Amino acid sequence: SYRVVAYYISWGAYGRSYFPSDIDYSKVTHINYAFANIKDGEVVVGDPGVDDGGKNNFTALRKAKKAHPHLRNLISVGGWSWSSGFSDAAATPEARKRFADSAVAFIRKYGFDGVDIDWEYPVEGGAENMKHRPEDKQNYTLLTRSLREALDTAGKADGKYYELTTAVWGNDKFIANTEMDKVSRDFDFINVMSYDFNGTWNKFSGHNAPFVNDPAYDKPGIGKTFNVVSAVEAYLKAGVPADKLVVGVPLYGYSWKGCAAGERNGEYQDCNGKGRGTWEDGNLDFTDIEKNLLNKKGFKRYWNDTAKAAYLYNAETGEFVTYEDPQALKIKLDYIKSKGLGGAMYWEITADRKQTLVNLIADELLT
Repeated sequence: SYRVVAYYISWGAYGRSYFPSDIDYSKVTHINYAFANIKDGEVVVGDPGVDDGGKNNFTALRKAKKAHPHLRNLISVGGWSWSSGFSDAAATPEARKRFADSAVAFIRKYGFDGVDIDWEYPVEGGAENMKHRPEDKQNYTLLTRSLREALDTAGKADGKYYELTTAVWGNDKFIANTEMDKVSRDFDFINVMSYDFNGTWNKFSGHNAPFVNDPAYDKPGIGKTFNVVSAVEAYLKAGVPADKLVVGVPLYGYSWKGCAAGERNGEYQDCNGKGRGTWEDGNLDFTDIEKNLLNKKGFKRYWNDTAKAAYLYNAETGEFVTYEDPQALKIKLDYIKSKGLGGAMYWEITADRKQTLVNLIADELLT
């Protein structure tokens, strides 16, 4: 009944030394490969050093498909850094056909089973380099339609079914800026990025993925919809069918340093910038939290029983960590089942080497 959609990051094949051969494919239904880029209106190889050459991640994913007939591998196009080409690609029938034909050509040449559209984000939002136009709201629908038609035609030619999915913002601005009731019919499933609700863009601490609204969290401009249940309910109301709605989970955490304790052990407090990270300041792999911080080395675990979220606080350094604890993740997996949702998605599989969260998701949703 349930999907388990794991993002694999191409750059895992650098210093992380986590290759597709390292994935336990028994723990997933789908791998989304992050990412393909857009160049001159076409889907292109994101990183020739690790994708179709060099470390040859694509070869490794095709090997995995042969070893695991259940497995479906999708190419994720865009993401935070590489979304700047979508607005142009979507804007005219000619641009949409050029884009869609390039997506089909890509999955045929590299052995993928479909396309995940990670457009961050239509109309407004995204990276400093991001490009938008008001017409994105309707053009997201039209680009999706062009892709679905091209993939239908190619699948009939190829004797295969090709999937078409999307990653959608946890922020309900995305719903205001799209037609989820019109476009849902062309996506096999919709990966809700029900995380990144709080982070070091705020000078104060908070939870990356609180389950429900905590009214005790009353910092400027951060309202009552920045939580998993609000995001799920918003997409259902917008016309995403429950069975297509896949709930995103983070396998990373965010950290701040120099957070005041207040009377909440550092929670919702003013801080002094990013805390320690794994591969960059302020961003921790679950592996690192689990090995080095979780009730370890002056970091103490606390549980917010309103938000249903765990955090770590080091009173000596004022470092605050938001991360996905098994206690929170079990609540989310029960919620998926209760609401008849499409399963779970996670960013990203390299960040949990002991498969603590990976195994809980697989145990609860697969059988």
